[PDB]
Amino acid sequence: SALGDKAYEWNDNEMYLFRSSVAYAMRQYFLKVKNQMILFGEEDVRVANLKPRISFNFFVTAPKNVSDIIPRTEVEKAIRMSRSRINDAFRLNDNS
Amino acid sequence: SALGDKAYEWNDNEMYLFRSSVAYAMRQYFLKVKNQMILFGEEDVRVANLKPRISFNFFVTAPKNVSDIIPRTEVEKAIRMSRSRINDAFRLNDNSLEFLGIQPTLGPPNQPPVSIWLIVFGVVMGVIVVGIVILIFTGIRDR
Amino acid sequence: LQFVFACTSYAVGLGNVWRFPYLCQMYGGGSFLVPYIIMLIVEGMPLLYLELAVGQRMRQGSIGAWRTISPYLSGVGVASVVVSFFLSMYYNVINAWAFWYLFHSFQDPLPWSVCPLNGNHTGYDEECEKASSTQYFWYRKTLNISPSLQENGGVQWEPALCLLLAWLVVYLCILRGTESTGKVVYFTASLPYCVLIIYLIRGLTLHGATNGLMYMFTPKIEQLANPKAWINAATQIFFSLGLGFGSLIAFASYNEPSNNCQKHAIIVSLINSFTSIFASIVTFSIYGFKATFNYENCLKKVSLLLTNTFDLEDGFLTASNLEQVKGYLASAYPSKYSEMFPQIKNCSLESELDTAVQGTGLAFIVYTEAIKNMEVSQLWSVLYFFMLLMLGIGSMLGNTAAILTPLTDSKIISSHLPKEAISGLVCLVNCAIGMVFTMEAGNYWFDIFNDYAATLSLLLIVLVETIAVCYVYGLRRFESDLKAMTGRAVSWYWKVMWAGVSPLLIVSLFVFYLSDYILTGTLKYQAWDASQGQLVTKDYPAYALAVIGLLVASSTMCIPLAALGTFVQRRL
Amino acid sequence: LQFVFACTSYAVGLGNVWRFPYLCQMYGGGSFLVPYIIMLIVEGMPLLYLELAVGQRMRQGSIGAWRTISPYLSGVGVASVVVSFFLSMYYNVINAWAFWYLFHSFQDPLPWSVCPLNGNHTGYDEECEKASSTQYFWYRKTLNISPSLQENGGVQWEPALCLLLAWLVVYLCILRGTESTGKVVYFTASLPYCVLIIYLIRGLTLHGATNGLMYMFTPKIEQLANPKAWINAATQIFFSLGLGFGSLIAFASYNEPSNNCQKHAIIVSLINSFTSIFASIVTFSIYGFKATFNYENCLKKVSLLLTNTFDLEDGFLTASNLEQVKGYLASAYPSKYSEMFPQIKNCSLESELDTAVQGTGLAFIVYTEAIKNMEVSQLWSVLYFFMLLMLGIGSMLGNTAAILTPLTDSKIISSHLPKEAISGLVCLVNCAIGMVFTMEAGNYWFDIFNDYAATLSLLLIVLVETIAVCYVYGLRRFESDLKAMTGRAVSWYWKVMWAGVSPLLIVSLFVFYLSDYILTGTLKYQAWDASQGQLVTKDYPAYALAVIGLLVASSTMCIPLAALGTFVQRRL
Ligand SMILES: *[C@@H]1O[C@H](CO)[C@@H](O[C@@H]2O[C@H](CO)[C@@H](O)[C@H](O)[C@H]2NC(C)=O)[C@H](O)[C@H]1NC(C)=O
Ligand SMILES: *[C@@H]1O[C@H](CO)[C@@H](O[C@@H]2O[C@H](CO)[C@@H](O)[C@H](O)[C@H]2NC(C)=O)[C@H](O)[C@H]1NC(C)=O
Ligand SMILES: *[C@@H]1O[C@H](CO)[C@@H](O[C@@H]2O[C@H](CO)[C@@H](O)[C@H](O)[C@H]2NC(C)=O)[C@H](O)[C@H]1NC(C)=O
Ligand SMILES: *[C@@H]1O[C@H](CO)[C@@H](O[C@@H]2O[C@H](CO)[C@@H](O)[C@H](O)[C@H]2NC(C)=O)[C@H](O)[C@H]1NC(C)=O
Ligand SMILES: Cc1ccsc1C(=CCCN1CCC[C@@H](C(=O)O)C1)c1sccc1C
Ligand SMILES: Cc1ccsc1C(=CCCN1CCC[C@@H](C(=O)O)C1)c1sccc1C
Ligand SMILES: *[C@@H]1O[C@H](CO)[C@@H](O)[C@H](O)[C@H]1NC(C)=O
Ligand SMILES: *[C@@H]1O[C@H](CO)[C@@H](O)[C@H](O)[C@H]1NC(C)=O
Repeated sequence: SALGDKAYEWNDNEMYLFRSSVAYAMRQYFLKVKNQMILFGEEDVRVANLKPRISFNFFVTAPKNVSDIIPRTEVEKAIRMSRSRINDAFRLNDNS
Repeated sequence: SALGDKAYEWNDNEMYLFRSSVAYAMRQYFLKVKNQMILFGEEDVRVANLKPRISFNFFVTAPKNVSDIIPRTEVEKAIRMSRSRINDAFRLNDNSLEFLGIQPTLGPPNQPPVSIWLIVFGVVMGVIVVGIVILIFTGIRDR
Repeated sequence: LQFVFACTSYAVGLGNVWRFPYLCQMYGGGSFLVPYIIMLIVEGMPLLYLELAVGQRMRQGSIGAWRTISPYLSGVGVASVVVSFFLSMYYNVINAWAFWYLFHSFQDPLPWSVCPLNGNHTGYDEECEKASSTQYFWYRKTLNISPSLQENGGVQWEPALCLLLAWLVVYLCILRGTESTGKVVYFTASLPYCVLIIYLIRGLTLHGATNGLMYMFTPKIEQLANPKAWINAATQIFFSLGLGFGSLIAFASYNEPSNNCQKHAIIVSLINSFTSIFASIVTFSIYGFKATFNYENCLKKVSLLLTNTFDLEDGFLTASNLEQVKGYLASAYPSKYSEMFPQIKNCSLESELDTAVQGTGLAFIVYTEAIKNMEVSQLWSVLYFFMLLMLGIGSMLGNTAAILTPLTDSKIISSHLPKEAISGLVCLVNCAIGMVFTMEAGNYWFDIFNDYAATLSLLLIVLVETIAVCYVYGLRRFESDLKAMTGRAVSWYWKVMWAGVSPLLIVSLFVFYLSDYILTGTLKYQAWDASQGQLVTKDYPAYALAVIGLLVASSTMCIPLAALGTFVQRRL
Repeated sequence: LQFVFACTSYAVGLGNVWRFPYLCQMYGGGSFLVPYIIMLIVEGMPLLYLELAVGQRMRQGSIGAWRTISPYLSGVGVASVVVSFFLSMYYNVINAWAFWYLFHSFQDPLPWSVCPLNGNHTGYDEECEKASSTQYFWYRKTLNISPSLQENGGVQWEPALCLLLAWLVVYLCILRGTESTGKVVYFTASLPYCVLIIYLIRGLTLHGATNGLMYMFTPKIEQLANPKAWINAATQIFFSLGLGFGSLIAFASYNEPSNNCQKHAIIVSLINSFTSIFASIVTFSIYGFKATFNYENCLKKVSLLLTNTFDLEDGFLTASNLEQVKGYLASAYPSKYSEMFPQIKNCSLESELDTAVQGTGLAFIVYTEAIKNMEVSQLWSVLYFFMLLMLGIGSMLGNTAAILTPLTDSKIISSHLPKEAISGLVCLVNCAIGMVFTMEAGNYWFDIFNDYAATLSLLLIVLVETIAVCYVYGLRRFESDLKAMTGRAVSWYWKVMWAGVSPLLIVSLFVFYLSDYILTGTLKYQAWDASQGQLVTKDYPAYALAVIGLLVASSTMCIPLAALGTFVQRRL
């Protein structure tokens, strides 16, 4: 829809890049708001229900604590802050 | 130089993003060229000599093998392939992300297919000769 | 009414816009305006109006006027004719260049806007880094100027054929003879100014344009010391007014012998000076903008080099604090700083401004610069090139009307030859002799024919005319406060120039010119020097001196020949 | 020569550009083109030429002509004057709207190009996804049309204004009286066509334009059945040519009594038809483009909804394979497919094309659509609006000349009243009575004054005129094939169309129209229905029927009044 042509194939590397970007956004939110240093990693972003539509569910946990789940509201706020920086990473325009 | 204003401050998270992007580029090169499956990680991109100019040396190793250093030429090829995808990640335009050994060049501009000046001068010279001939003929006819 | 003024506008030409700004730039700007004002207020008016009066009263050509005054005085018209023909050959090349630029102004993106890439396809040409895109286009794309005058190459293909096209255009305009009109002249006189307003607006709306204004306005002291400015200004004003060519006299003879010629002269001079000043303003605004841009680029390059070397934080090193940072860095690391010093450059705003673009084709390499940052470049480019073309065509039409008229009375040859055939032969001969400005080194020949010792015999022609008027045949027996000049402005105080100080004025700067010629004993011409990208000075060869000497002699020795030609008949 | 054609080009008006395409769209397009031609050859030409000849031969005003023929035929001119007045009141509002659009065409970015956002600031207004930006601008920003005629609101501010400013412009144009000219007519006639070429070019460069042309050319069967298309085409051609107004006759009087009036009539009719056809081409191209775009959006929305619902790969589901994928998905998961079936829509190109934009202001909402996708919208917008304004001004000048003439002869009042005061009083009276068209539901009243019971008496005027001609006063006692009228049109078979078929044709469609009027027993006016974004039909109220009946009766009973007046003379 966005690129029309020259669209890169969505392989595992794209998912890795997406997870790293999400972790970067979470780090930025926890640094510039709560004044805390949390070292998130790409393994802290759990993904599920991968679809050919490139649609999936995801969530974020503590750096090394499986039994700790970040509440959805804070993740939503972080995504709100860093959506502009996420968009150009994949050449998308907030409509795709 | 690139953004001028609204430039984000360079903190550790930017370095993390850069390392992840480099690992992604290396994965792409090792997948789409040599047909091998290598799981690079951000911890396999060693960096050193950080300066306020945002200048630093770096290199890449094997997934879990310290004594294995990827030779420089393959890294150069991977960067050459994925520079376009790296540049827009940080909103740079290849003028503020020089790699000191990789110069960009793609697309020789060759616009003119017909040399418009030649055909324009041709039509003008044709019209001027026909005009001068018809005028001299009219003058002769008018004695 | 307004029709008289619209008709009188025709006095503007391709010397006020093409040639005046180049001279103004060449001699410092502000130091060049005041001699122009003096020469206009003391020299142009008396000679112009006296001529006009002579043309009105004599009712005949300049040759017949010379016969009326003195058989010895014959030949001045012949010298003026030769001067006009010499002017015409190198004049038409300006129209040729205008045609070339107009034809090339149809491509997109426009040329002289981007630079050809190097053979590596990894960067731009080093010549473009040295000389800007406009300079590269005007020196290598359209002229291919040789490094030195001594070196010469074969004739080129585009300039020759374009010159031919312009010459046939001139020939057609002569043959049609559809010059008489009364309504389109309004449009032809209004187009130049209305075209110039757009460029004035764009020049004034750009950053740094005011620096050009201070440069061209503020006079200097050292520049005024040189005498060559005075002779150059006198030649410029003579060329612009056109006196001494024998064309005015004609016109005046054409019109009815009852008109206030003095009002015509003053209204011509005022509009000429005003148009010249307006054009100088418009050009120098863009020139100052370009100089400021180059100075900023110099500062940016130096800043980038320093930042890369010393790894200073970006943006911290600004233009204002350059000296403090330089001193602090020299203190911090004196050894490597001293080693790097020779590699360091220093921006110089003043030297850059007074010498940024120079040479004959200044107006071509400035406005094209302005073209490269238009909203729609092609439109205004076409309008400006069309205005230049029409002005050049009008000027060519003139000096032709000037050349043809004396040869028209030659019934001895015209008895078996129609005037059209003679005009065509003259046009072809002049086109052929103008071919010498189309090789890789013809540009230097063109500057010699236009600037260096060019049309200087006009000064001696005017001097001879005024001394002839000052004799007993003038204001003592003939033109002695007669009623025939409409009974007004009869023997007023204006004589104190045209019968008084003006002759001396002619020799006052001539003596300075000849004194400097022998004192210096050296002449320098500008060379392109593509190896660096800036013009340099070189010495003229001996044969150049010989050819310029014979050129001035050809118009100098005419009167002594007529003296003997009359004395031989007087003997019997 | 060319001046004759330039003068006859004043036959063009707003009945060719603003009203013809609206009617063409209203009645199916192609099915409306063919009757017009049949009503062009047999109806307009003979009646127009006969009138013109009668006006030329009579050499006096229409009222005096009627008195000369018989006291029985007196009064028809009064009905014509009343008809012209009623036309003018609702005609000036078009100029008012054009002024409004021109005034609003100065902003940047232009309106009707982007849509105002919702009160949440997150999305667009729901009205915009219902109706496009141009439709929203024309229906809510500049009209604020009420949902129904029964609903009423206060008189608005901006329309009344535009109407007042336009009316004072018209009054000034009347007072100056600078109608006589022979040089500007070239420009006033060249502007319309030259402006239309640019829009034709743009329409041809837009995707999907061919479908609009095919729609406008291909006739239909269902539309041709109704007689209302025929009567509306007859009214359209009558209004465009101007029969029954009494202005042509008056023109003739000034015209020199030596000219082939048949040549004039054919040369005006052909020009009018050609201009109308050209305008219809230009409008329907853009209309087809808009319809195609809406159809594509309809397809895209359904495709996106299906892809999101069933998680199909993007780009895989195309328009070509839509039906196959629909059937396959219905087969695969019938339950939830049937559940969400009501959310599916079918994109019907034909039904979207025949009903895409409708109503009176079609020409306003189409060209503006063609404006928002131009490189420099403001330029062509200004040219188009200025052309519309000047054409409306000329038409209003003609109407004012028609209305003013009968009141001029009233010496009883003009003895102590200047003509300027009478003209001003008439202008203000017409403006005040036309204030109703500036009120919130006034658009319905405007459509009433334009379509229903509007200018229907014109056919009756034509019928009584040709009946009077068919009597002894035509071809039998007066104008009996006399040689006085240049010896032409003397008992030619041309007389046949104005003595044969046409008088029968006046009543041929009348009976058909009144047959359906009573048989159907229903009548619908279109309304905006902002809740959905599409026009819907509603029934006229009783008082609307009463008012249109009174309006038609006001022009109907004029003849019986004259009959009663002359009955006393008839009896004795
Ligand atoms: C990992 O996360 C869990 C839950 O966030 C932490 O458990 C907290 O501490 C005790 C442990 O039973 C509970 O009573 C608290 O309710 C827990 N807090 C919350 C918000 O649920 C656990 O301590 C964490 N472990 C580490 C090593 O960080
Ligand atoms: C890590 O990379 C080094 C470098 O290749 C590997 O060391 C080599 O081991 C092979 C046999 O496996 C020897 O033939 C080479 O002589 C070794 N070095 C060289 C020069 O390649 C090492 O095996 C890799 N893996 C680990 C766990 O260290
Ligand atoms: C830049 O720095 C200064 C300013 O021009 C130059 O230093 C000059 O060095 C010359 C040669 O010894 C001295 O004669 C001058 O006195 C120094 N300063 C001046 C006033 O010029 C230096 O050469 C410049 N670097 C360049 C031009 O490359
Ligand atoms: C146009 O789209 C409508 C959508 O309603 C379709 O109408 C359906 O008609 C079928 C039978 O032909 C019914 O079984 C459905 O209940 C209707 N759709 C609904 C209400 O869900 C129709 O398929 C399309 N074509 C026409 C001519 O209407
Ligand atoms: C000033 C004036 C007053 C009445 S005429 C007249 C013109 C003489 C100078 C114009 N050119 C003379 C040659 C150079 C040319 C240029 O540099 O462009 C200008 C003449 S002379 C014959 C016709 C006309 C208009
Ligand atoms: C056709 C013709 C031939 C000679 S005149 C003339 C014109 C009559 C119709 C024009 N309008 C009549 C009213 C409506 C208007 C419009 O819809 O725009 C057009 C007249 S009548 C008085 C002046 C002119 C030019
Ligand atoms: C370009 O020319 C050759 C080909 O790449 C190369 O060796 C040389 O270094 C380059 N020099 C430039 C930049 O002109
Ligand atoms: C927008 O604002 C209106 C008015 O308060 C409100 O009714 C509606 O729910 C809002 N819609 C949103 C939040 O998009």
